Amino acid sequence: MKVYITYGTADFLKTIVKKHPSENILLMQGQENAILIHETSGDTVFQAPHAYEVIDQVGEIKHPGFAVLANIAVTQEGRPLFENKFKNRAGKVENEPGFEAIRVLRPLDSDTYVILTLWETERAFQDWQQSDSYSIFSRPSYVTTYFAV
Ligand code: HEM
Repeated sequence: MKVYITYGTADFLKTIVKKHPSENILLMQGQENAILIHETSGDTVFQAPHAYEVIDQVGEIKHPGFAVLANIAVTQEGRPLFENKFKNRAGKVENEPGFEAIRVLRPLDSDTYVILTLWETERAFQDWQQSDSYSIFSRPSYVTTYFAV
């Protein structure tokens, strides 16, 4: 129900994972830095996290091979319209082979919504992206990807 994200060197982020073994904290490696993703109903364990509310979810955050974040900046005025489109989402992605999980994350510390998808492999995501299933913006959207460590 909340998701906290933080960024930094994998070496630094690993210390947080090990400090909190009873929390489900997922570490993945990206090009610029590594990421921790912590889903919980409780409080953050990160210094100055990015905090999000979960507005749609399918699947468990476990040991995915690949993660993709669509980072979509939405104006304050556009938020109601943007969020309400998710009730109308096709609902196909969660049925594609190699899919593990999706979170649609409402940002509480910025304007940048995250559509987080977790996949068994990078190929599973590539197959989805090539398939049939798949102003209110403050700046252009961008995608970040991360791999299992
Ligand atoms: C290119 C990176 C993107 C990825 C990986 C991505 C991923 C997704 C996923 C997984 C869904 C759910 C599909 C389903 O329910 O079957 C979705 C739907 C949606 N996406 Fe994206 N998306 C991206 C870009 C964007 C951008 C730039 C926007 C800006 C508006 C956007 C707006 C939406 C909206 C409003 C929905 C709700 C369903 C719909 O109306 O199509 N997406 N997207």
